[PDB]
Amino acid sequence: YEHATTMPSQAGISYNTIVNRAGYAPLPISITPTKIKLIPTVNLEYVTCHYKTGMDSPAIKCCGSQECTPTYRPDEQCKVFTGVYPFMWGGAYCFCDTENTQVSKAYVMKSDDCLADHAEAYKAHTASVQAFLNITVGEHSIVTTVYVNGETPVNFNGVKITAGPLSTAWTPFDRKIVQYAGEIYNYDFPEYGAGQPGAFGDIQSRTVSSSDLYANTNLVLQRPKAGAIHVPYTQAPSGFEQWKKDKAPSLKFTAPFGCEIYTNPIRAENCAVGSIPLAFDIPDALFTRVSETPTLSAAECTLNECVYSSDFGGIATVKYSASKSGKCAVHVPSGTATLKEAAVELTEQGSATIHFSTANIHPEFRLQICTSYVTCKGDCHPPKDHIVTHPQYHAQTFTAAVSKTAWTWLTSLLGGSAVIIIIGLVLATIVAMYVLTNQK
Amino acid sequence: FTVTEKGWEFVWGNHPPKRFWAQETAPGNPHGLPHEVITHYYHRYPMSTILGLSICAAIATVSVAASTWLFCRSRVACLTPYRLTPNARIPFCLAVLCCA
Ligand SMILES: *[C@@H]1O[C@H](CO)[C@@H](O)[C@H](O)[C@H]1NC(C)=O
Repeated sequence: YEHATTMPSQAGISYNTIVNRAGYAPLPISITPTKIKLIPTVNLEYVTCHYKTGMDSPAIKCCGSQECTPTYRPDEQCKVFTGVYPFMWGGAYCFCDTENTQVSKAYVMKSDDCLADHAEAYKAHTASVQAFLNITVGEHSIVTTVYVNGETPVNFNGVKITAGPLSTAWTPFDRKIVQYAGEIYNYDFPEYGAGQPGAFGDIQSRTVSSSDLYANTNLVLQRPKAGAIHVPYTQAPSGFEQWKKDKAPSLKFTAPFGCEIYTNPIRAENCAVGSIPLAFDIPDALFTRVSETPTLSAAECTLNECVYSSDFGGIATVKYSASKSGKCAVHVPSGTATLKEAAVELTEQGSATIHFSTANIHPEFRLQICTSYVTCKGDCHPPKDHIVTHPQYHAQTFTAAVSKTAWTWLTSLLGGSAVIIIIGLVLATIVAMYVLTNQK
Repeated sequence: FTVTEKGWEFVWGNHPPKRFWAQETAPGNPHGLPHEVITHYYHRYPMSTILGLSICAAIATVSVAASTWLFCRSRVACLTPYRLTPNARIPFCLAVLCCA
């Protein structure tokens, strides 16, 4: 037997369905998604951390001149300053008042702490989906981490489940993302080799242990102070530290649909968007014939309590006189109510209680049991709590919240005016016929 | 902050995030007088009551005006054949329907 159902991708909310055959007992299927993951494929574009300006010891030539060695280090700059008179603790270093030279040389390296305090710039694409479902079919219960790609079956006890594809391709991560301190940011970082001074990515390394480094920090050498041995320099302040000053909240705080962003791997969990289509292939072994299952008779449904709250705010009591004890796949084919229990024990004679959640002020649905179709009606009342801490289990229909009084008023306004129009039309037709027949 | 049926969460300092969802508990009573019903269905479902109520009122007014117009036209068409008689004898229509 083949089934094609579709369930909302809301984690932590159970979803119940019934399968019906021409000559077999109805069977209940309950699916509970405990965790839905979205794992994009990420490529490590590069790694950025605080830089460190390393200066070679000044090359002081007394009564002579030097030349600039060729540049090979990241952002490395060399300059020769003439007419210097350096001093040390012993005294004057040179004996010529002029024509002394000092070679100053600077470059940029990664900080010593780049192995721990660094940000990884990634490119994110090709999201995949994984669902941790508790699946109960034919009183057979399992837990599976099913991939929500359409291609892959999951098999158990002869039952095949083909989840996917996801209805919506929406993802929280954009093309370019940044990981830092276990948090994910949607940042449009510069490409490798295109970093700019004073901004994120001003220095870039392909990997945290890579031997390369692209540096762009506007390093410029200044003239040494008179009678001093040092290499003055001027740089734009670190782009990493400035970025940390102006990070903005991470994705875990700014993601839509209530997604929860995690790292290692980079995942988005429990996104309340889209729907999962499920394809079921159930062997006939689990199915039971109508004769084997108990048959219901003389059942009446009473709504002894109903509040249209988000949770199961209603109890329905059904009086039953069944042929024998057994298990019934209790279900409401309509969307008026959502049933907490997908199956109920059944005895020879008695009353059974079923917990249901409805958004209707005046509910009236067809509760389906082992074989019967009981009609259940009643009245519900607004709940105590203005705000709760769980999502609504039921679904809201367009006419769900319209009361009987509102319906009567609407019928009087729309339905009484039509009556007045009909009366006027009848009177006009009668008058016209009367005057026309009285001419001759 | 406004919390709808879709959800709303806040993080206060280092506390774990707290999530909240709304429920249909509007002021007013649907099983009551028309003003209470309008208040209940305006606090809930806004722009669906203002539009609906206005449409209903417009339809009712148009229907009443049209019914009055046809009634007046029928009265004229049933009286003028008898009205413009030089001696103005109108027993029959007044006896059968009391139009005047
Ligand atoms: C889903 O299955 C797991 C594993 O047994 C269990 O811990 C969890 O409570 C189940 N969820 C529900 C809603 O029963």
